[PDB]
Amino acid sequence: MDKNIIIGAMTALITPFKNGKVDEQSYARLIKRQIENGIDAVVPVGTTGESATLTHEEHRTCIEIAVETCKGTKVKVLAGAGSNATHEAVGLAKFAKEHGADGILSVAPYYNKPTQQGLYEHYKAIAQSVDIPVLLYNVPGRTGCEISTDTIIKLFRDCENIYGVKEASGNIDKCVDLLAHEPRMMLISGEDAINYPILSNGGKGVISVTSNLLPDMISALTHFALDENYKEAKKINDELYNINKILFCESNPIPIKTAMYLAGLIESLEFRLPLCSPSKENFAKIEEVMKKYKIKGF
Amino acid sequence: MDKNIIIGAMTALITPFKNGKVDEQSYARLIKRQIENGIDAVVPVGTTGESATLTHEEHRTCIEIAVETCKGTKVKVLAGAGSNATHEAVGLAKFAKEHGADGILSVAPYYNKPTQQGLYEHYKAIAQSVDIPVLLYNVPGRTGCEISTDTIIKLFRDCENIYGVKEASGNIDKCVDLLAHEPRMMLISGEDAINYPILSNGGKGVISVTSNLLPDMISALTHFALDENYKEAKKINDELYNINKILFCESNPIPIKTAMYLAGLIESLEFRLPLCSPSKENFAKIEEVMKKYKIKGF
Amino acid sequence: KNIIIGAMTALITPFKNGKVDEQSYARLIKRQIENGIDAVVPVGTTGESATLTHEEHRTCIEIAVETCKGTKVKVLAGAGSNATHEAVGLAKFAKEHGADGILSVAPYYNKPTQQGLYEHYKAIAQSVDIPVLLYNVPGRTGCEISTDTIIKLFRDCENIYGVKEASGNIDKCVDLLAHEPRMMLISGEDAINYPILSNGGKGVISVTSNLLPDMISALTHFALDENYKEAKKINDELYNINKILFCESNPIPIKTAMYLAGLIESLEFRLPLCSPSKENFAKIEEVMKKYKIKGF
Amino acid sequence: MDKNIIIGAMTALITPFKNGKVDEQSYARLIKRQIENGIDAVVPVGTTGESATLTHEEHRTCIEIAVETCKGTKVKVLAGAGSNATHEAVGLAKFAKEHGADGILSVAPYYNKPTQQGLYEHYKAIAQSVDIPVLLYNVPGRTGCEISTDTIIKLFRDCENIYGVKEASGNIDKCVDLLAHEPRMMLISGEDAINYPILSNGGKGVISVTSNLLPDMISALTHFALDENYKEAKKINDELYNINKILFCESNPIPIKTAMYLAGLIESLEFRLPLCSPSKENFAKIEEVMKKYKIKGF
Ligand SMILES: [Mg+2]
Repeated sequence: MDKNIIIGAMTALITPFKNGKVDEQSYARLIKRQIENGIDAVVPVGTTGESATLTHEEHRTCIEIAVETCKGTKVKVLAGAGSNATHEAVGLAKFAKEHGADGILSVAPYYNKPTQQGLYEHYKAIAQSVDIPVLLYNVPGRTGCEISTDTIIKLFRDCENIYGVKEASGNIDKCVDLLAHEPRMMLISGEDAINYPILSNGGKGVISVTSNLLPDMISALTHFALDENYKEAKKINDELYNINKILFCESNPIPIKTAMYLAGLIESLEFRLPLCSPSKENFAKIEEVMKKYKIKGF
Repeated sequence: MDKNIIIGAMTALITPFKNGKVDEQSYARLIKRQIENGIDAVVPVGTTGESATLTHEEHRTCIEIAVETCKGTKVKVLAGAGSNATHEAVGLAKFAKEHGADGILSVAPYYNKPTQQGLYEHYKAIAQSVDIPVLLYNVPGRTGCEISTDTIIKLFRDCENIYGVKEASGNIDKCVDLLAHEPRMMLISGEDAINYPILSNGGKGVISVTSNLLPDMISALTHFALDENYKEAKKINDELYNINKILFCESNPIPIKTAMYLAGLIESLEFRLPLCSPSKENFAKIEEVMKKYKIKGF
Repeated sequence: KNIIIGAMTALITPFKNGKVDEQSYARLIKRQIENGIDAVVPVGTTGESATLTHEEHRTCIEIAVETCKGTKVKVLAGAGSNATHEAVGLAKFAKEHGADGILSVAPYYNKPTQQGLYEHYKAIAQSVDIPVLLYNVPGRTGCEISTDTIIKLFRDCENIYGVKEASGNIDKCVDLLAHEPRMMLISGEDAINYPILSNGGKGVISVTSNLLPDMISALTHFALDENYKEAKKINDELYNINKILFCESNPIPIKTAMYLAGLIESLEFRLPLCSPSKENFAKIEEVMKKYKIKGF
Repeated sequence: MDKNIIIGAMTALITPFKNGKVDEQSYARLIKRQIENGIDAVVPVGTTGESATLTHEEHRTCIEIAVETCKGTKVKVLAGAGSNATHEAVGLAKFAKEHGADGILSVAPYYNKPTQQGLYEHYKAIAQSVDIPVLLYNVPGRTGCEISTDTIIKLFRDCENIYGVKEASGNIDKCVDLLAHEPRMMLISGEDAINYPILSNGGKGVISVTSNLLPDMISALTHFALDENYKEAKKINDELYNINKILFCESNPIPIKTAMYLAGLIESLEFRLPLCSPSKENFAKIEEVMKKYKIKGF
């Protein structure tokens, strides 16, 4: 077999805005900070990057910046490129490739609730359209559908490029199911609070929200775990629980961008509708939780 | 207060394909069939019409065909125009108006899970962009979010054009809450099996899947209920239960397009990925359930 | 069949110094009878069946039977268990104490399969000679009696005559009555009493009626007589109180309301139930002030 | 704080019937088989032991047999003693102590849905009634209520006897929460498929269904994990996934008793209503899954 893979400590990059546009210099600065704090790959325009409200041109711009910023380093770019329309997801995958992405993260179709057969055909079309690695992304709370274990495994076996899945499903039983039946895949944590449990069961990385704020801590947790230093990895996972939970007190990326702004890491607490600022109470909750953590500057 | 409204028996039109393109002649012929069977409005490019996978040029085509076909008739066009990006939902509402729609149906943002404040701001922007009726559309099983009762009522009260909500949420308690607190709105059933309970509680129409296949029966049900002939409305609702439920044995519009094909009302059983044909077992179930109903031809 | 339908009340069970307040219980039942109620349910969920002893179960059923004697009002006794042998025994017990019928909750905790639920209820129904109403409340039991199982039991067992549904699932109510219109669908969810009745439901077993018996009976009887406009008007007026009565697990809010209304002297439960939070206490307090609460 | 504890590999004992009565000779023989296969504690009359349908005399009989069978060995008896009525749960706790149990497993109140405050007072009264260890048992899918992390932690800290919780909630996030905020407690897996993830996060034992059939494999999994031999523990957990899942194809203990019968370990496949035999379909599925496993006799 021997598929090409992108694994390790990875970050679902927030997308900073200034005056309604992507702040490209801030975006670059944030990526450099991830690289300097032990991150192995970055994910431009994932859910956390507000992919839904960026234009396709902004999609390109963000991917190009990530690629340029990672040159001269080992850090890879796993570009968000996914859609609930298969023709669009295919086109997005090819564009990501054309724009220098090392691999793609492709979310399960949201809203239109395809069957498992439909999911198989969707991802097969996507994988056949490019020659770079493809990571599936299961997040049923947002999409309204679940890629089943059987479908994930069938895709992994049938399509050379498809090498694993980012799970954001709060279902450790499924994580056991996946790796028990197909130990060759890369299971990637899409849920910060349970990064350590997923890694300790043989998961091989994380695509993290929390790492935007605490890249050094997420990187350490991940690399301790990858080395079977489980006591060390669990210690950081336990320490991170409070922040990992508060970062979801309202829908991601509302709390993470709020945190980045509070920390002085971005200049404006600005979103695109229908996302908006958190409630005053949640703003204050996030602020208090942060005080317990050492937040790396630039 | 005296809002412009679009109510009564309405159909979420399927979109027929032929060789990967919208079958334009067939779409017109299906709409004419709805008109001739007592339907009060049609909804081009809703969920049932595969809005997700149609291009923006195709949305335009479908809306224009609906508008042309209903011209010279009492039938209104409530065009699907909705997005999880507020800038895009505004654009699409303006476009729908420009192509002659009488009103728009605007789905709650899917996938990105805005907060109630976000939803308020989203819909306020959409309502402010046009001068035609706007019906909200709540379908949490597909979007991952819920427009709360309070948000819906605030939108109804604050925004001239917003006149009610299509509820597809299996939640009769919420239907009670909505009409007990704001009896002036138009609550529309987006769930065929429970059309009668929604209407008998003061709901004022349906946006129906089943009516694609059985337009005369849905329109009769609806009109009886609006005339307070609950006995006759319930009789048809009970008779329709079997078909109403089998049309969701797989994600809509997979079963309804299967039925339309079986009835000889569309030429090709064809979807756009990630949607695809049903399993052999479900196909057979749909075929058998159909036998109990009289299906109108052209 | 032989049936018990109409407006019915899931009686709360008042405590004083950790004992069933037998005086109070009789008095509260009298108050239900005098406010248009068609039947009472001693020792249902609302009655804290879980924490009463078998002797107290007997006592409440006896007091209900006695208070309704000579009156039009029937007693549909709570008599259910997650052990079939015990549910059979409680059914016989209820009939012995002169109940007109029993309300029998789906087994909680042990999650029997549909085949198991059928055998459970078949065993009970074949054991006594009085009406049996199934009672489906998946949020509390961890299982659901499916439409197919409910219909099969109704068709197969002469004395099983319907189901109390507490499942927030109007689709299922349509399913049940479309496929088997002869059964008695009974609302176990006050906020949606009107939608269940308007689809051909034939009664309610109500929590709210403890506090507002006249309004719940009025609503029910208007709907049974097809005055939907008046039934809906009352269902709408009741929504706020109907919702606040579940702000914490029933019967915590209804006992709180009965206490605040001066209808019971003490706000006493049996553990593990206990008084509501301060925030919820106050909410209940304020919601009640929009309603006329009848005294004795 | 030096709490007394009962941890390690533990079995929720099935209760065999013969001619409608507890088969006492079979029960003793089944317990001896557990002891001889590396089990550290047995749980008579838990959920798996059909506590709901046993009479109180039968509870006494099962506890007495477990107690007697464990004499002369290190194996402990953690007796099921719980109820949804606090007065009865107190009574059962005392009765378990009197019949020689080393500790009690006490299920959250089912059916009546107590609030967090009610749960606190429930378990506080239970803990004050005896001087032996008390393990909480959270199983929301069966009880309709959840003991929150805050409540479990408050009980652990406030009540000398309460030493931990058996979690059967499919919620590894909550397992993280519990041990991150209160590392001194004994988190026990009540969900076989996820035994390894719970143990690798610092859980200290399992109360197992699967161990009825495969006590040596569950014992080895547990002891490898407790020694931080995570590779070896995970390997068994993976191997066991298929049997762990099929043992819940119908409500436990229906599949486990079916497996014991198929294995020749009990003489009849007998339940007390409302429990009953599995479908013929599921009977066959269980039989097929077992073929892959080595099963020890007596
Ligand atoms: Mg016109």
